[PDB]
Amino acid sequence: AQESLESQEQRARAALRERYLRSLLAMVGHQVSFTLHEGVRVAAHFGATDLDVANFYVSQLQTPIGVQAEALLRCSDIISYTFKP
Amino acid sequence: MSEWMKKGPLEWQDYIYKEVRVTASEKNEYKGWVLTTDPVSANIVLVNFLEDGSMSVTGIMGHAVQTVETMNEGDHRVREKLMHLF
Repeated sequence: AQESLESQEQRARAALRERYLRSLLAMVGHQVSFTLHEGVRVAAHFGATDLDVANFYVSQLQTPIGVQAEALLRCSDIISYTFKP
Repeated sequence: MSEWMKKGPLEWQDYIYKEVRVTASEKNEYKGWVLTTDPVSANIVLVNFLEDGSMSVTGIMGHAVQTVETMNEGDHRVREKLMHLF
């Protein structure tokens, strides 16, 4: 029998999401390089995001005047992020 | 809203383990293997096996995604490497 597409979609949503959370959890404590809007790059250690993925919580944020202990980066300012496991 | 953010979860799911080229805001370009797409933000996660033998993981923010184009379907070997990840 054909399963409702709503059910199929929601199950695929759960699998995609679980994989995404796993990818973020593997990034905890690594240095990541953020590509920002306005052509800028910044580096920081990753701590967490919120579940809406609206903010990244980071530590050891590099700046021209020196390393900052903690910061919050808005995901709306970010284009991409990369790190090396 | 953007084309990429409107895609069904079942469509996002078919990109997994395929090699893809992503064009994003401000002329940023990426190529890599799809690990997943976050259904909340539409962030796409790519794995790269780099020239020096190391491995990177890259997320491109869903709001910044412009186009996504499949380049390679993959094979059993790469699929197993990617499955063993995390």
